Amino acid sequence: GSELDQLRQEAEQLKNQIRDARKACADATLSQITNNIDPVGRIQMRTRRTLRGHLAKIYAMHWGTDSRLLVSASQDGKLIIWDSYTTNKVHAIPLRSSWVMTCAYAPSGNYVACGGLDNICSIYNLKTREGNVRVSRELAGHTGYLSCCRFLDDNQIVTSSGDTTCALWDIETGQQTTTFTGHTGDVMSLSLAPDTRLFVSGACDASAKLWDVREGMCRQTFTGHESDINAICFFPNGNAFATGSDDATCRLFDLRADQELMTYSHDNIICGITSVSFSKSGRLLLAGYDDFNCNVWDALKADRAGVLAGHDNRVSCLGVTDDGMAVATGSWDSFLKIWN
Amino acid sequence: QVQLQESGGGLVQPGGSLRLSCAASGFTFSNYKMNWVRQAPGKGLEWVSDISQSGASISYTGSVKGRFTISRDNAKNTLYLQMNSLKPEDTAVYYCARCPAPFTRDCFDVTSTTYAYRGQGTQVTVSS
Amino acid sequence: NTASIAQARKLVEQLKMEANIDRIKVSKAAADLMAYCEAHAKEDPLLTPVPASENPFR
Amino acid sequence: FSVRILTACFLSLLILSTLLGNTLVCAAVIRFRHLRSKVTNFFVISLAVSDLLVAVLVMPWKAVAEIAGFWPFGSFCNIWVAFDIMCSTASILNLCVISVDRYWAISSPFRYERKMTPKAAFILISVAWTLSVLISFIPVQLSWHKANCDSSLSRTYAISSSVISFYIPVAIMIVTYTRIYRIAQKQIRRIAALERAAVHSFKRETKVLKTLSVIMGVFVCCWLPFFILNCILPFCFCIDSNTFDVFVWFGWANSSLNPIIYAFNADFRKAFSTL
Amino acid sequence: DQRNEEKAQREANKKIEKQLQKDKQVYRATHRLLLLGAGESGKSTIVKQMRILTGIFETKFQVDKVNFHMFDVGAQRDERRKWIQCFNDVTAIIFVVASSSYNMTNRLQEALNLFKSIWNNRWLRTISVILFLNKQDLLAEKVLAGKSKIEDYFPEFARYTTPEDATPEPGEDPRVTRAKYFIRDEFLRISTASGDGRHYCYPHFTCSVDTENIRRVFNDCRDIIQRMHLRQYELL
Ligand SMILES: C[C@H]1c2cccc(CCC(C)(C)O)c2C[C@H](CO)N1C(=O)Cc1c(Cl)cccc1Cl
Ligand SMILES: CC(C)CCC[C@@H](C)[C@H]1CC[C@H]2[C@@H]3CC=C4C[C@@H](O)CC[C@]4(C)[C@H]3CC[C@]12C
Ligand SMILES: NCCc1ccc(O)c(O)c1
Repeated sequence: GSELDQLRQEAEQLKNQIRDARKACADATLSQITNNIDPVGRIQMRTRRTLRGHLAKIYAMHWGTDSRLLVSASQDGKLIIWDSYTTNKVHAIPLRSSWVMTCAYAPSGNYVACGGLDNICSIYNLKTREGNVRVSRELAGHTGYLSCCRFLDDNQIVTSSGDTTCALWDIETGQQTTTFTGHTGDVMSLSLAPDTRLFVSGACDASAKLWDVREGMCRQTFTGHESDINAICFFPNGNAFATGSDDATCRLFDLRADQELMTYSHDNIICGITSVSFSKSGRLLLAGYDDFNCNVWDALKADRAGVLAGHDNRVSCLGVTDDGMAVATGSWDSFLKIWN
Repeated sequence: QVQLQESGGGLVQPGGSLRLSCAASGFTFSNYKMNWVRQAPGKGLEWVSDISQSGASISYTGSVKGRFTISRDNAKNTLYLQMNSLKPEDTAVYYCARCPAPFTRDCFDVTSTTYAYRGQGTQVTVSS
Repeated sequence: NTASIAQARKLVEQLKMEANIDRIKVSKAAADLMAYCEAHAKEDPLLTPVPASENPFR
Repeated sequence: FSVRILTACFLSLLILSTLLGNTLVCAAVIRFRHLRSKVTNFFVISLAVSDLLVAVLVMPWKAVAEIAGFWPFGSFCNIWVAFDIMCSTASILNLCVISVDRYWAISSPFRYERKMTPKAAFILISVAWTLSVLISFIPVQLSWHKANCDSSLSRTYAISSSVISFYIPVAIMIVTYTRIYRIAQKQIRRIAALERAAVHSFKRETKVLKTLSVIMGVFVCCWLPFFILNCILPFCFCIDSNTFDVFVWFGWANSSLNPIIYAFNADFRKAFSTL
Repeated sequence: DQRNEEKAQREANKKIEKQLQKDKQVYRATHRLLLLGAGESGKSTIVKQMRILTGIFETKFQVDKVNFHMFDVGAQRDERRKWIQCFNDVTAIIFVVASSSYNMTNRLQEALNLFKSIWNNRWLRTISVILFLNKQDLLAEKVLAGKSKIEDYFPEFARYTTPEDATPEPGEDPRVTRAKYFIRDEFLRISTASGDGRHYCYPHFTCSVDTENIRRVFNDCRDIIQRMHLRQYELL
């Protein structure tokens, strides 16, 4: 009788059961062991290398594993592959579509990912023998704006498009090996775990669903946020991850806890977050807010360790090097401030 | 978690009164521009009313302008839509769609189905 | 309506697959998070102020 | 210093305010990039640098001479007159180039963004500065500023320099800001055709008339009373060089106000607070 | 090495800088345009009436040596709270609204809330909107046929009349111009409600005449960069 309402109430009681199971293992929080370790203080990082080569607003960026070559996306149709050590542009990829929203550096440095409102993930070859940069694979199977994507290897990547579905692509042939379905809202950002076996993607439903690359199914669902999760980054330990949504709060979820542990909230900041990254140790949560300033949130002390000056427009892209050497912050002013 | 349950509704006479109680839990209800949308059988999701984060910017659609009345309760975290002088065309499942970005006077919760911060939907229908 | 039936079936299957997991204590979760953080803090150039000697940015 | 201390402190505070505004604009456009990447702001940068020059190597010597009675660096009076004419006509030509750039941006904004490239902005700035050069350094090196070393421009060259240093600029600076007013009030009428019709005017139509009276009227009310005497005094009831010195400072007073007039936009005021 | 790969990387950076300066000329020369509507609001006709131009994703047209980048969005999803933020550096937001769709659904109020969200946005607040009241040829007979009235979905029509500063079309019922301009002022009521001065609506009655609609975009985009530069110099 009333299979629609029956399944709705079954989902409701399952949600209550999951919430009760979360609260059962939530006898304490991350803010209750704050009297056991020393704080970090207000450390103000400075712009070490300034990257001014973009024409339109910089919407996406990604660091390389060498922590030297960083790529960045902008609405001008250019994918500038910077060199953070010498402040040089290694490549300027002419993009097919002007508006692009995603950027992903290959773990080997040979490939790069792009895409946006075109619903097409344009993979470009970096170390190719053809001289300039050309397209390597045209991953066109999404029906929404490709918000963010990450590079597992030079063979398969995962993209979070605006069609409420993520998908593990394949650079070899160009088809979705497995589609990550389950997001009720358009997915805005995904993050790869250091183990690269599973990933979590933050969508516009305040639910950063944890997926598994191997089985292609949704592992967990983290419904602790309140607005569109535009940023996400997996804790360097691999069992946790932070999220940046439009509700002006960041939350550090844990895969082994299936709930939020830390709430990076501050009444002085009311703008949303679209840039989240962790340091080498995960203590500093680089969170790029929409007030033109990035707050270096302490993942264990519930406070920012000093906001980031410089950028005068919304920072929609931010990443920390694989060794935590520096963090390149790119905002909507066509600039990339690399902090250290 | 963002979750919106609207109590009330049902089958009433055209021209009477009706009031929906939209339970807004899981977010700072006093910081989001919460609004009301409906979806008539055979029609898409149509915006009905809207109210600011504190209760200043109150607006309604033309079909309910003067008839309905929205009122937010920031103390109880509840959004109300006092429907008065009902019409035969008010037979729709009214949703409690919420603006996603807080502290903003803009949002796109009038779009098609599968909206994140939207109520579950109460079938508010009238006779004739 | 069958579209809503399929959507509710997908949601209830996801909730079933999410409920039958090993959710560890948030105490132990924060414990191992703090342990990893303090273990990797010695090689974090952003956490502790790194001098301009080995830092190729300053 | 009892009766002369008033004008002494006046000249000193004028120099200090000029230097302060000029170095503030310079630091805001060299430190930050939201005031240097714009092609329009290059002309404001050039005006601020010309005002810095008038405040470091023109106004200091003229002020210490006025507050001392004598003239320091007596062997350098020719090069000081050169610097003075240079910085004056450079300020006027930078105001002229700002006005003509704004006129290009208002009349033909598409042609402005297609033609007014940063290369063209540098070309326009160099044209203004080389006009200043050929107006000041070349005539002084050939001694065209003569007919206790006062600036007495030769009537043959004063009517030829001030006409192209100020009058030709102020003639075209009038029409560019007037054509701006005609197009700005045309758009304001189109705004009132849409804004007043939406609620169904002169509150904003007087803002452009007020803002043009600061970017042109203040420039006219400051430099013209000096240049109207810079063309009559060499011709000669005119006024003596004693009271003419006050009008000379009234001209350089506009160089003190240019950071308050042209660097008063919301983009420039953002970097002024942080610096 | 020391100057083998360092100087080579610097030369590559210089070549990339030259290419980027060459592309910046065309980037600032062309004006990106956002073409969107409330769903089948006649935007297909605007794509057709724009240089007669990978389907409906982006069209480029050039008038008076001024190229444009009219980006269509007829292939995205319904939720438009994130991809619309990518149009923050866009020059104009051409909102193609079916002016005769106030009942068929109440697409005007759907477009009003779309316009209100575009107008009062956090990123689209510095960008004007070229309001294209499309489907006007159907509005020329929609109010007289009785199949679609204004009062059933807009009670403010009884308190509205044809403005004195209006330019009615020769040969139209004053009830049509009263309804056509009510939709214009309905979008303008929420447009001028912002009061920021950084962006103003450009309401045009589209699909009524088959003239060059890009010429209307050109004259609007000309005033867009005009008032943007006028606002830059505090002249408006
Ligand atoms: C904008 C106008 C102007 C307007 C006012 C003043 C000046 C010179 C500076 C001055 C000291 C006179 O104030 C200029 C020069 C400039 C540049 O030559 N130009 C011009 O029209 C020259 C020109 C260009 Cl760019 C392009 C195509 C045809 C032509 Cl003809
Ligand atoms: C010596 C006498 C003749 C005066 C010389 C004029 C000097 C002060 C002027 C003339 C041209 C000017 C330059 C023109 C363009 C630019 C580019 C801008 O991004 C920074 C300032 C800079 C670099 C200017 C600095 C000041 C400058 C060098
Ligand atoms: N100190 C003003 C002296 C001056 C300034 C500009 C001129 O064009 C000129 O002939 C003389």
